[PDB]
Amino acid sequence: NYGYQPLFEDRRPRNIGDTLTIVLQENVSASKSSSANASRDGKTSFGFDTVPRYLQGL
Amino acid sequence: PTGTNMQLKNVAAVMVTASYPPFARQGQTIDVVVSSMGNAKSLRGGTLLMTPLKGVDSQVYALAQGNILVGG
Repeated sequence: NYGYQPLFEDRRPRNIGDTLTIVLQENVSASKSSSANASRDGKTSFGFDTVPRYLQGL
Repeated sequence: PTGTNMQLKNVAAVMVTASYPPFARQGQTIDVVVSSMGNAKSLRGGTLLMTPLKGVDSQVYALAQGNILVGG
């Protein structure tokens, strides 16, 4: 005797020793990315090509 | 052969229900109810072939075979 068995219920595992089908379908995907930047450019100039007389000493 | 077209007209798949009486003994006879299961039209003059009647524990407690009586 295997005990009471439901008639219309779907066949499910209920006790120790019962079998069950596992459909292994795994799809995992993780990603991450980052960046940082900094820039600085500086140019400066001053030139006196021709200096008038009253400015010579300066 | 597995690959063959069988189109019958005189056969109907049926479900048989019965009552197990108190203190039932082997060799005793009981009444059964025969009910069609799919798209059959009538069971007026049919005959029920050897049918094992299972209990809740899925064990055979009776065997059913006979001629059906339908009011009509």
